[PDB]
Amino acid sequence: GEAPNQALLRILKETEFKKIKVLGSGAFGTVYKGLWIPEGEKVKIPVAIKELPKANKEILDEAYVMASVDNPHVCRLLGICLTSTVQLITQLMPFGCLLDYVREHKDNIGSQYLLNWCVQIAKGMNYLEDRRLVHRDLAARNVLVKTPQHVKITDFGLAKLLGAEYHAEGGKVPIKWMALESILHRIYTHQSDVWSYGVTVWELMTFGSKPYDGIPASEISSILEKGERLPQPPICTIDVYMIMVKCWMIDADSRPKFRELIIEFSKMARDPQRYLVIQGDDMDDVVDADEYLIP
Ligand SMILES: *CCC(=O)Nc1ccc(OC)c(Nc2cc(-c3[nH]c(CCCO)nc3-c3ccc(F)cc3)ccn2)c1
Repeated sequence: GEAPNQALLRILKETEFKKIKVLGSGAFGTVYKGLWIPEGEKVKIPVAIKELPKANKEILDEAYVMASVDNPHVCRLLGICLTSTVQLITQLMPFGCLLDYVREHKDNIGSQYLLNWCVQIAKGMNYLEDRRLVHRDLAARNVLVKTPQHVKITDFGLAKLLGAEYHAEGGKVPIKWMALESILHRIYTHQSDVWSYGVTVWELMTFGSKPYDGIPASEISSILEKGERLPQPPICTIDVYMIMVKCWMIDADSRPKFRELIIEFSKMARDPQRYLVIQGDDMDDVVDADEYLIP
């Protein structure tokens, strides 16, 4: 009913990290790659730096959330830099986001990886529920790939923190990943995130397809109320597709809880091809951020 948030917000000097290349702009703003070298700490840490005015209130809300999480399947904030622009520094995920990764390696992704990814995404999502945190923007584009065997959830710009059912007021929302009760009444729950988890899994099983492609977002409310959902992907058995359909039920409380999605996909992961049918199944002192722990 209280629980003080004793997370540490580290302030990083601009002379500590060396930007190396621009990763790309769009949606938000500039995202860099670089190395972060703490002064006299004999380490070099590959990092990603974000920036884009008084939008600083929005970027600092994301820094508040990113610094308040600690889970192997959720990207944590390493620190911020308060130079002429406000920078967000996090661990570099070298293989990009999962959406672009699954699109580029279509013909070389096995069932074991697809099922392992859903287990890990469900693990990070169940952790966010333990922190009473509603992501509100779960998608394949917001899942980054550290290694092909290790993914993490990112982008907390819309993440809201509950206590002991959030009502939104802002503008741009991703309609095609949102639960029905969020499109109509702007209600967001941990079960609202489960709906987005189902759409996220559907993205992976279709190897990067766009949900409701060619359908205007204004008609999504009409379609889902009539009982229509996303189609069964070709590679998915009815066992896998039944789980997707369960996350899209009207009653918010049937959508499996994230702890149950961990279990179901775990058991499918120990026999992957029974449930997915796929055709043909100075770099010296560099430390990964996951092995750099500060008290
Ligand atoms: C699919 C979009 C994408 O992010 N692609 C991508 C291409 C190349 C990369 O490195 C080789 C990475 N690594 C990475 C990215 C991010 C990051 N991505 C975004 C855009 C959201 C996509 O919808 N925002 C960030 C970011 C950066 C710094 C922060 F403090 C917080 C968030 C982070 C880490 N590694 C990705």
